[PDB]
Amino acid sequence: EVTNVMEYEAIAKKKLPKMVFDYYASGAEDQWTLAENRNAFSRILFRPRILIDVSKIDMSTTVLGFKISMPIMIAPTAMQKMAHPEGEYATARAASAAGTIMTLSSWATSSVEEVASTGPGIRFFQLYVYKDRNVVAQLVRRAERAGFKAIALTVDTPRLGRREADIKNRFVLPPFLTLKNFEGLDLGKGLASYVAGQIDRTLSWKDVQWLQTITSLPILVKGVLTAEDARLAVQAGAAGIIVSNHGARQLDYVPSTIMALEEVVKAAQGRIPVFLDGGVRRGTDVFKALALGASGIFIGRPVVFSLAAEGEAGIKKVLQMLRDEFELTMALSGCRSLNEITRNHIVTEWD
Amino acid sequence: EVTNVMEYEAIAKKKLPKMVFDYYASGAEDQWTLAENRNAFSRILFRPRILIDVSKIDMSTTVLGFKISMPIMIAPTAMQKMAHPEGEYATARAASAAGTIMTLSSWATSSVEEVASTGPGIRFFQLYVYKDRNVVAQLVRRAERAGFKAIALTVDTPRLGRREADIKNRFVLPPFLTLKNFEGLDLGKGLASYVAGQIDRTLSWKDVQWLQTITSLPILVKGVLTAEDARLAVQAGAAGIIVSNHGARQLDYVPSTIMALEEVVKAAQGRIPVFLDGGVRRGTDVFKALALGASGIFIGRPVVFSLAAEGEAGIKKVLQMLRDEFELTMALSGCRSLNEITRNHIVTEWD
Amino acid sequence: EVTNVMEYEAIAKKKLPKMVFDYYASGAEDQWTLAENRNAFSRILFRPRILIDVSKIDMSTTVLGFKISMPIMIAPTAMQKMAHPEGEYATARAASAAGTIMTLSSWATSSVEEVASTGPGIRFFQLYVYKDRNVVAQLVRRAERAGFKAIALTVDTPRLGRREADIKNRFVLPPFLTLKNFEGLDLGKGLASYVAGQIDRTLSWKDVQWLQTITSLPILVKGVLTAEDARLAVQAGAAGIIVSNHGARQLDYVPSTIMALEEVVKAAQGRIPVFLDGGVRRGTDVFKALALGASGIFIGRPVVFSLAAEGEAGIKKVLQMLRDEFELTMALSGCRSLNEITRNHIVTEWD
Amino acid sequence: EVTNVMEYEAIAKKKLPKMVFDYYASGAEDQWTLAENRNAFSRILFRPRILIDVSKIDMSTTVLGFKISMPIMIAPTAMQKMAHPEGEYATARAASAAGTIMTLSSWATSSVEEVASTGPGIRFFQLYVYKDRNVVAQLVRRAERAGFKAIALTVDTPRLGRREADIKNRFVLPPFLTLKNFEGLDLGKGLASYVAGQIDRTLSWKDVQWLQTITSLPILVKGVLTAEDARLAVQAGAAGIIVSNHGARQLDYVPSTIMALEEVVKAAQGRIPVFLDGGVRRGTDVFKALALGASGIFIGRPVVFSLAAEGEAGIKKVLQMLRDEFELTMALSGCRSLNEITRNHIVTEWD
Ligand SMILES: Cc1cc2nc3c(=O)[nH]c(=O)nc-3n(C[C@H](O)[C@H](O)[C@H](O)COP(=O)(O)O)c2cc1C
Ligand SMILES: Cc1cc2nc3c(=O)[nH]c(=O)nc-3n(C[C@H](O)[C@H](O)[C@H](O)COP(=O)(O)O)c2cc1C
Ligand SMILES: Cc1cc2nc3c(=O)[nH]c(=O)nc-3n(C[C@H](O)[C@H](O)[C@H](O)COP(=O)(O)O)c2cc1C
Ligand SMILES: Cc1cc2nc3c(=O)[nH]c(=O)nc-3n(C[C@H](O)[C@H](O)[C@H](O)COP(=O)(O)O)c2cc1C
Repeated sequence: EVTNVMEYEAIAKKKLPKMVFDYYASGAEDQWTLAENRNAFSRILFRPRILIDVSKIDMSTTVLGFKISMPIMIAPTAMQKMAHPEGEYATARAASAAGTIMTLSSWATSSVEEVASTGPGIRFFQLYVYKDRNVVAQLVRRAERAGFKAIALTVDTPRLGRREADIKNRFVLPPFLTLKNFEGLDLGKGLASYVAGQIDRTLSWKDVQWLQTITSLPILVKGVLTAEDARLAVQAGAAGIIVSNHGARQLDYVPSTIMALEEVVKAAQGRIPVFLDGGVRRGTDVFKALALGASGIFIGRPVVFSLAAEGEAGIKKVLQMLRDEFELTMALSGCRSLNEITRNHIVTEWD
Repeated sequence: EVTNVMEYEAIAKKKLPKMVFDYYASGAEDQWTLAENRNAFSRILFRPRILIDVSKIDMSTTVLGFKISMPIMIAPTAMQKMAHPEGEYATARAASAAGTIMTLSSWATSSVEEVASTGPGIRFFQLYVYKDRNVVAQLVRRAERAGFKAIALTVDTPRLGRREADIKNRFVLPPFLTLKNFEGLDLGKGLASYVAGQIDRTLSWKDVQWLQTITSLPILVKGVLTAEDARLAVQAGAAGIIVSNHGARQLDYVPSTIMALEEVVKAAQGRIPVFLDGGVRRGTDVFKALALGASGIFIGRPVVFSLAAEGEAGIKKVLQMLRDEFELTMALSGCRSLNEITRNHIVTEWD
Repeated sequence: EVTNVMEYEAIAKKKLPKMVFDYYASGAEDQWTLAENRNAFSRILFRPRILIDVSKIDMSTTVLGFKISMPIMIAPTAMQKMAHPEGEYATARAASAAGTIMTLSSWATSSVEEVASTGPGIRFFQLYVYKDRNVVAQLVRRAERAGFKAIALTVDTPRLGRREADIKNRFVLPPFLTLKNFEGLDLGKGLASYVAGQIDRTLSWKDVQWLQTITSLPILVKGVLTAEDARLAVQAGAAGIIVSNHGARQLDYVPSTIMALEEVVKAAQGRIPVFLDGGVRRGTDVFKALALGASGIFIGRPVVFSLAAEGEAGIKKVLQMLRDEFELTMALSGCRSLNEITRNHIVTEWD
Repeated sequence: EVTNVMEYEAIAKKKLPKMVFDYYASGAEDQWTLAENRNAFSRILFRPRILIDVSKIDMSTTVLGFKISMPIMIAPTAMQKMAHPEGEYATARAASAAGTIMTLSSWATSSVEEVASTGPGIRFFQLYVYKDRNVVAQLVRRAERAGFKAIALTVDTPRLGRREADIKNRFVLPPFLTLKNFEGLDLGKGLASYVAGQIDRTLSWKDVQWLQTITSLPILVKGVLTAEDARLAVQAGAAGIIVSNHGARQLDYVPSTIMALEEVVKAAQGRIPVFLDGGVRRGTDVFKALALGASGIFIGRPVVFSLAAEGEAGIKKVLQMLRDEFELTMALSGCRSLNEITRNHIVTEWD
């Protein structure tokens, strides 16, 4: 009997082949930030208010115009068909059924349209401004046609972080899986090898402004841990900021997103929504993020680990667990809406 | 040979069935606060005064008018007949013999009158303002008739905390045990299932004020970790405040009651007594609580664990150990009365 | 090959019977302060000065008028003949040979005169102001006749701390050992049982002043962790203060003597010398104590553990190791005398 | 597959004889500072700037006039032929090929000229001002003739630190190895025993000034952890300061060089370059050192451990790994030159 979200990592570690579990579970180098992404939540306590009528909890929120059932969303991860045959189809169905947003990786094993064919649902598309700006365009288009509503642009990955497990595992994408967003596209004449060499080391904020010249979809600038870049993201025309450290997969010894969050929220000055991912496993984590000023969180690994465990039902139970846990956190904190989740409902180390 | 209170948990873990030990030992979720309830005592040091005549130690105190032999009382816990055949009878006899107060859970396996039939003793009755306000009335009445002197109203449990062991253990109350306070009552036509669905998610402070319209017994508002609600408890007409985090069984990542205590004591402004429970195992813990300004502490789990171990004699030895340990702490601190236990006799992390 | 002092504890644990090792090694309750006595040294760093001629290191000091070869002395411990047949004879010979002071416990297995018969040496006598003030007198006399030069009066032990190992081990003094300072004395008509019941719970500072009416020997008030009592010790007529926590054997959760030291040194205002014991195993510990303002340290357990290990040679090597280690600490810190050991040569957590 | 620098320690521990691994791996006493040299890097986080064109990273720097490919250099270590037959030859070839500086120990198993015969390369010579000032002269000369460009004078070793493993291992230099810098020199009529007795306990800053009377080569004063001595090093005529704690091999409980670094950099006031060694294993460590104001770092043990592992190729891969890791740290921090590595790119505990 699985009772918390973290237990799916343990199950996925048993069930998956080492190189796949590692590929997902990996953080950069000595995985300090990966641990810190979890540990830092445990250095924030609650300051609950009691004896408040919490019989009607509303955790529903609006994200870039779209109403969703909870401030708990799915972050993009690569190649989900290594975890489970359905892969991103199951994620889409689960995310649609949960009434929340799913971000799809450009490195997904299922295309935007494949995911869209599972049924209606609000979905964002994770991108890099790759070197081949025509390929970036095609992807964007492909996403717009598939009914995707925003672009989570990765901005902390001019180069890939050193996840040493992969080198030690000789990590190769399995035989019958492809990066389906790049299939059928004009690449200018191995696809994983292609996209890896396509990650652009030269990106500036002008390239974020450029991304806005090829799509009218709101741009979530994804991977901002500093108030300095939080400011620049607003000025660059970002629809929102995801305080992400790429699941601690890029630069290690970068702060946890929870430490980083409040600096970014304040720097954004309410001009745009500030989301978080990295180390959210508990409903208490969701709350803490929101009390620090986040507009909602994404989960990455729990989706792939639970997908690996129980398929769609695994992702269903992760969203449901986080939901129930978060509703209970709200109840036991005295919060009947997300607006009622205030800074005074928590205390951090760094107060 | 058992020499400290904590050793009864180890013995109870060996002796009990997993689901019963867990049921009692459980904290909410990743049991962070459960650990913190103990660990936080170890981040408070003593500042003992020496060469004071400590041959006559008086630890006797008065709690809501009633003289007791020590500021160490028994907190309410559910269904003690899972731990040991005698259950709450043994707790009552032990608490009477120790000359201290016992709080009985509404979820006890023995009724208020059953407990009262063991002999004379000062006893409080733990309650929820359940949805069926008529049932709450009957319980209150039943307690008053049984010679119970106060109501510890639980106020941090509009919904039950997620103690995952129970879900993983498929926790069912054993065959011949019942919640005896609810037996013989008009329930308006499984009792554990009933009372679980009776925990009221809608309670406000008006319902605390309502509890005072059906009993003249002093109301200990139980589960206040904030100065904000400490203030509201005074204004609501509480006879006292128990700084409790429900043995870390409700919201996890709530502060330890020892961190929380001093904020609550100060907020109460001496208008009412402020008690503590959660993580008291040592006489040094009792002292530390008292030096932070508590009027006395309750112990929960040590009672059920020692009951599980050695029956009544186990609870006898827990009270006696805590007593002797606390008398010695007082001696070695230079404190010959509870009034002589001052803030300057300790130092915390947070000074 | 034994290379540090701590290694003698490991050897003594192997070699001794459990109840004897425990008796010595025991701290009070959950042995928090016992650990802290060591750990706290590791939260003080050095601020060494380099390129200073350290070819001539003088660690010689004067303690209550007596010149000694180093600020590293032997603290009193009970019944050393449980550790090794020679017991306190070996300690005396070792302490004489090292040119340092040895404090003898009133609970020693060898009398003051027995110890004195090993040869010349500077020695202090540890006392309690026991209930039978005539017995205290006789002991004092006995010490003066044996050529003992000061009284280390224990002042943190109105009652014995709860060292649980002893209760769990059913700790009895071996058959042919006695408390030899009490042998041949008028006890007013088991000796361990006697002296245990003689520890006086009523002592005030007036009884310290009383001790000064029966001896002209300087009184080291032993067991002061507070500036408040450091002040009172000066006013009471103490020749010095030993910042001791009874090897963490009395009140647990009392601060380490190293945290406590600087508060006591400052409170004493240079009027009297302030010594330390508790958790000194390294020459770096000796330095740190001295830089915090101590006039010298005592070691307790290392003496009995090394005695248990290698007899007199064990205590010889402990003193020699601490010495060499301390000379090297002095060299590598830039300190050629104890006067040159300054506060700026260290940094603590609490600066 | 080796993926980080630390993994070479594990391999060297397997491969080497205990006394050799220990000899190298040893820190002083309880190896607190040795751990701290690593651990302290993990208490400094990054504050990366994103979306900066990092396609052209320049980590090239100038050290005492000499252009080198990176701010990552080789610290001197003794007797490298115990690790691997080639020993310091392999280090020289690797350091030449990496386009960085190698410091050679006076206690090397290969002479300055032997090392110089591997091919061209920028190299410093580590010295003690030994008691026999004529021997120091000869060494200096020997280094100048071998094309060595600076003297790293050790200044934290008036006496050797107590590395207990060596005493426990009965550490002897193997049969056919010698301290080749002392071979062929006029010693005034065992060489390891000789040089050990030659370490001068009397050195002052006047002896640093004296070293400058026998060579015009720039003097790196090596082993300064204090602003006080950082100041004195400038005044003494040092070409630079290496904030080193002798790989935590001298005084234990000395601060990590990373804690110490910023105090020394500020005290030097930009008058001379301030380098660091001790606990650099990651490119992130290199960055952190540089952001604290270091002009470049040296690595000691990784060279001998990787030499022990894979010979020259091992040292090649350590330099290459640190390089690649450091280039990536620079990329992911937004730093395209070492000048662009600023204090604001990190945050420590002690800010
Ligand atoms: C296998 C894998 C691949 C990922 N790929 C990307 C990526 O290409 N771009 C990106 O911005 N983030 C990427 N992420 C980061 C996630 O989008 C998300 O920030 C992270 O998983 C959240 O942390 P969590 O795993 O603790 O929930 C990836 C994460 C994983 C586990
Ligand atoms: C099995 C069990 C059931 C409990 N049930 C309740 C309850 O219904 N209401 C309540 O306010 N507290 C409840 N508590 C909390 C205790 O009253 C008390 O606050 C706690 O046990 C004190 O912490 P300790 O166990 O560390 O002594 C329960 C505790 C246990 C162990
Ligand atoms: C077996 C034993 C008995 C002791 N008895 C006494 C005592 O009767 N009075 C006293 O003041 N201190 C007593 N002490 C404390 C020591 O004098 C000394 O303060 C302590 O051993 C120093 O700490 P260390 O063991 O870490 O060196 C005793 C210590 C031990 C280990
Ligand atoms: C075996 C060995 C011998 C060393 N000998 C010396 C020495 O004679 N003089 C000196 O200044 N530093 C000496 N060091 C310190 C190194 O030069 C350097 O400061 C240290 O290795 C850097 O730390 P790291 O090992 O973590 O890289 C020695 C280090 C080792 C491992």
